[PDB]
Amino acid sequence: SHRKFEAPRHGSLAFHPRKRVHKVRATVSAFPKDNAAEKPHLTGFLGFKAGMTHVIREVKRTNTKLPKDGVLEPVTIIETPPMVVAGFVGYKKTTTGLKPITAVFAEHIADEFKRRYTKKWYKNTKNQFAVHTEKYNDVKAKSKRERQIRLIKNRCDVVRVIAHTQMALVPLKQKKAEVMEIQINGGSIAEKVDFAVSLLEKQISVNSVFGTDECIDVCSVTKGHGYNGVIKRFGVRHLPRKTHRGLRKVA
Amino acid sequence: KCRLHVNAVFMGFQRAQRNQYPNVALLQISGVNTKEDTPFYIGKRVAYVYKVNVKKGSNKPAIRAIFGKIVAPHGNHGVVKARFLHNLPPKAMGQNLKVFLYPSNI
Amino acid sequence: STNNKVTVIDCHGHVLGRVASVVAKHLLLGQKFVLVRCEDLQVCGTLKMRLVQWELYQRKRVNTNPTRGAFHHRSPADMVRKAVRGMLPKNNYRGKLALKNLKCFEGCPAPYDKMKKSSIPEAAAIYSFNPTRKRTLLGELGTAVGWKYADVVAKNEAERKERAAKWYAAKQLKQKAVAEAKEKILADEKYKAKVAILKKFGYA
Amino acid sequence: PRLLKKTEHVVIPEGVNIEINRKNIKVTGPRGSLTREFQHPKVDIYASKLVVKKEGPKENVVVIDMWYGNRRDSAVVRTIASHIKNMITGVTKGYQYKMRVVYAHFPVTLVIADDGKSIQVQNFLGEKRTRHIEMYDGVVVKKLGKDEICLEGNDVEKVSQSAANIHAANLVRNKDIRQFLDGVYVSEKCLIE
Amino acid sequence: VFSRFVEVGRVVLMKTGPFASKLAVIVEILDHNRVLVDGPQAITGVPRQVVNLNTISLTSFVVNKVTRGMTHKKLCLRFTQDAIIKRFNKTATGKAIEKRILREKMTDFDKFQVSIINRKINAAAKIAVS
Amino acid sequence: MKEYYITARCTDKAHNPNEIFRSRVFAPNYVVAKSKFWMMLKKQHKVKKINAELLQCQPIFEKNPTVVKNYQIFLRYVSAGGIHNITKQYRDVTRVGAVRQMYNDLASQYRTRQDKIQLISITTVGDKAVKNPVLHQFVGHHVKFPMVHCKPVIASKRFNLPIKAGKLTTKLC
RNA sequence: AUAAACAUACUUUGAAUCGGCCAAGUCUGGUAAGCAGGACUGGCGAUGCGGGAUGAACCGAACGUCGAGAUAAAGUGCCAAA
RNA sequence: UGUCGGCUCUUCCUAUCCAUUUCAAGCAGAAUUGAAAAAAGGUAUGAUUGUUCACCAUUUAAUAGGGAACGUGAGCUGGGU
RNA sequence: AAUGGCUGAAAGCCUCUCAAGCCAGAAUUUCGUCUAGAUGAAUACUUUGUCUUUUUCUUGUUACUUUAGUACAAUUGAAAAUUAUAUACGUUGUAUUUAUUAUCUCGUGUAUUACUCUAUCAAAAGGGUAGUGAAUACUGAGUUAACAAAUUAAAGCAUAA
Repeated sequence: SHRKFEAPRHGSLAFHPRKRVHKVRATVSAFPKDNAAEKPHLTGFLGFKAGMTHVIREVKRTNTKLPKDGVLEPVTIIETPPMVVAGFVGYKKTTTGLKPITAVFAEHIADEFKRRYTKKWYKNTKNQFAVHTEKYNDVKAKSKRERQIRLIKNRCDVVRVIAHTQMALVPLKQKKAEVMEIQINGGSIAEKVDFAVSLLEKQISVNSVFGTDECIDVCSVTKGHGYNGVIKRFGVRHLPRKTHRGLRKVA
Repeated sequence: KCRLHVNAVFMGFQRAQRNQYPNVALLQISGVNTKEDTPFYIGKRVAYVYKVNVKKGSNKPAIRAIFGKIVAPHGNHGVVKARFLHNLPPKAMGQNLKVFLYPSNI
Repeated sequence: STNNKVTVIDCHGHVLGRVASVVAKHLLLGQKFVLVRCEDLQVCGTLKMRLVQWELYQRKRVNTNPTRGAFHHRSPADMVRKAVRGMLPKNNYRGKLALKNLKCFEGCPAPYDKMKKSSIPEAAAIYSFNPTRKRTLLGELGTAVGWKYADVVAKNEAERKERAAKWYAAKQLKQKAVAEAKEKILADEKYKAKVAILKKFGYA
Repeated sequence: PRLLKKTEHVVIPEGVNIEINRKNIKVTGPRGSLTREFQHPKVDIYASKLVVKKEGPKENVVVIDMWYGNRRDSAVVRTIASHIKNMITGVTKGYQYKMRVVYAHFPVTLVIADDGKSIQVQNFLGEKRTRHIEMYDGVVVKKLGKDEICLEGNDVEKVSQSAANIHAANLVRNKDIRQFLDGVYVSEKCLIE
Repeated sequence: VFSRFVEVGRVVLMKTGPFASKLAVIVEILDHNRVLVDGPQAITGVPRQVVNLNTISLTSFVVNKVTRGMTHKKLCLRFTQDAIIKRFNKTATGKAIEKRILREKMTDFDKFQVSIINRKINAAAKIAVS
Repeated sequence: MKEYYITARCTDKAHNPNEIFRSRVFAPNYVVAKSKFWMMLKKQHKVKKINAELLQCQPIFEKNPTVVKNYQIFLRYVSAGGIHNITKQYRDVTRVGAVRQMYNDLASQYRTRQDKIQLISITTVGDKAVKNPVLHQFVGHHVKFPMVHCKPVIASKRFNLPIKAGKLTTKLC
């Protein structure tokens, strides 16, 4: 029979299944749609949450009844030391999605970046990018690099720069860097690669990526809780006190 | 060296919707598209030559054959019936067989 | 012997169902098929007519678990594969082996773009259809239901058409030169003995 | 019943040049060009010289022919002929649609862009929302007198639809349309020349 | 405009049946699907009969002064007057018919000569082009 | 379809044995033709097989099966509502050929099976007496039409390959 | 007229069985029922085989173990032989 | 095969109560009435009764009708039977 | 979508179309966006460059070790579009498997190639240039043939990542 009284379902079906992620860093599923009528610029960054505090801000909107002395609001602090750009990769649009064509890296790579490619650094020989760095200035290897640049300019649509953090500037005990690919939105692929090539080995500060009073999107992994019952996970009604075998479950 | 045969496809056995009679095998000879071209092939030789990966310690041949004869037409599309000394293995369905030019009548 | 070569079918200007029926039978006969441009096939009915059929198809879905339910592929290459898979034996090694020798693509990928294309006369859209009957390209229907890569294919096909335009123009130049050279050999006096044999049987 | 042959013809005047390429007629006249595609798989369009008058001479005509075909299909022969006849008329003496603005209490002010590719209807029944209504390519709006406008163009289908877009953007909603007689209406449709 | 019409007098070629690849002349149109072909039985050997339009093909020739229900005596005179036999054998369809008849009586030894000879000529022509 | 000429006489008290019944019956064979003849006698003259003798049953062959004639058929058929009389016209070279067309045409346009139709009479009308809306157009002297969209013809089933090579094309024909 | 000699007429002793069900160019009560009850016949029960995708009853046809052929109901785009 | 109702929870039907888009009126405006597309989203709080049902007092944009072994007892309760 | 329209026949007029062709129109659908996600791709390092099976070391993997067997550079496979297709012709009438004149040697240079290889410029090309060889045509001459013959299996752990 029909349920006697109607009520919205508890929990969203848009977040099913509720599977916990495996990596602390969260990868953005998308980037803002590219426009070819502007200078190349980065469309993302990466920072560490420090905490939260509160501020009093002066209301500038007109036709509002808010107090003239300020409004109390919360603010989250995100410490964002400069990143180091250590390469770039070109993506091509095929009939099965973007496909990375080639990746070009810089001559000098920090050990923070190298730590990503091992699982026991203290036992590894730490020979990451050794052949790439040692033969960087060879005549044969240089010619290969020029082809990679020209291949991207010919058969690629999306250019992203592989930037990594400097964990020595934050109070975290972690020493391995955090790597993020930041898409370049702007001019044609000719001037996109030129911009990416200019940024090799350099440092990108967050002021160059974001403006002032700019609304941004944030992707991160929430706070873990472990095994949880129905009441906390979804928000069902607790059963009456008289119930045999327990109260905090779906009848 | 030279090709003295016509490839025929082992389509299956003479059957019904829910039955099957593995004594008569059905073949589709390449180039025969109608039952009026079948009379030439009635009585010719057919061989199912298959390869077996023998070991170094066995004298059994790596290449074996099963021989038969095309006996009658089957339908109006140039399908034929063939009877073999040993019924073809159903694992050989869809494989290629050899239709020889002998016993000749020319 | 063994059929190692691959039959390439240009699915342009064909009917999805009648192509599948002919392909399905020959997959069971040991042949190897590769249907290119599986997005240019035609089906009976207008776009609104086809969308109503698609929404009915989308309805079928396991109520208790939609992940277990019927999977509704939207890429036209997967619309052809579903149609072919329905005409093949189910739940036996013969059916799976037959389907293993089939590939659809939305265009002409690198290896199959320089191969001899074939056609299925029974499945041609100019024979089985009244010309006034309205049809729908599988690529156009796929976009209406959520196939994202319709315009990527339209870009790739455009460059293949222009690349095949210059190759054909060069080949037509060489062939004309070779054709006229052969005429001089045919008209040459030293080759009189060999020419008469060809003329006797009509080859010349 | 099925007709063995249904045919129609359009007389090409002097200042009109027509070229056909697989049911794709391009007509050029003193006022410009007009290209249309007639994608019907059962019509044969070809230009010829025919005597269409009772006792007149030969003249260049475009013959739209469809052979054996039912009455559902056969209706399209005169449809295509009318389209080609309209195309010839447009490039010789273009069309114009004189629309008039009707208001009861609230005056309506029309703001037309400088080039004429857009209009702007203001204060329609006192509404604060301002309607824009873009115009099709080849159609130009202008103001004739008071509360009267006219859309100029060469293709009737472009001029007529653009005129209807103006009217369809100023519909009274949730009110008695027999009492609130407001909007922009097409007074008449005529030729420029 | 269309070039070849199904009419009275139009010369047609039979594509199937016992009289395949034999010329014929239409003398009566029963309906949109059937015609009466009387390709003179004294000339091409096609008897007066009713055929379906799916078995014939139109040629580019029309016998002049052929009226509907033309008899065999009068039709034979007009067939030779226009010399359809000579004209048909000069067209691409006619040459393909003679070629088919040439190759059917062309034995294994003959296949050897032509295949060997043609390979040399085709290879020689390819060498000639710079 | 074949046409037969059947005659018989009745030898009993009711009918004098000097009156002979004739008919021309269209039937696939003579056995079916006789059955139609006996039912006409039984339902119109109270004549039964057990009290009558058949005399002749010979086929009637077309005299000149090479002349195109406009045949007119007067028939009566039984529908869901009642019984109606129809007059259809066909263009064929044989009388049995026209009747074959009539049976097929009636079974499609009216969904009437063969065992509901009685062919009252079949005659030949003039060229201008054809009133069929479609058939009226092909009776003129100067009928001319281009058969378009021709599917290419196959010489025999020998060349009916399943998969072809190259592109396909129709024929303006 | 047609058929009938492993035809015909039996005699004695005895087993199980008398819960039935279905079909219909049939009937009665009931608004009707895959309802209740009957006349005639054929079936299922006791019965597998080929076809109707599947089915106690529908259609063909009833069964020792096999080979080769012509078939029946019914089918011949693929699953599926044509 | 654990036999009513309520509590908890999910899904499904449309013969739709609200919200969205339209047509009609004996539609001047407001409030309404009849109908179409549409089932993605909502559809309440209490007094009395074990009640389903019902009847009152409110509130709401609306407080629509139904199915799922007359949904749901190794889910509860045991008021009724 | 329901609905309101544009042009417009059928049906000389009318008509939103139980005709062809378009426009506006929903808490609608699809992209875009959010979550889970299959076969995948790029890069870094370790290797290997004809190949596996069975044993065997390791927590496990790859490389690796031993005894044997197998192949050895060179003719494969592309017009597009339309089908009432500008004209003309209808070029008829067997898709893949399946189109090489047996073998080896001797002889002259030229010419050709979606042929192999090398060097270079390029390049997600059946690419360009130069050279080399192969096959073929000009176009040979000879020798020989008879009876026989013409898809990986078994064993290990020193070293390296």
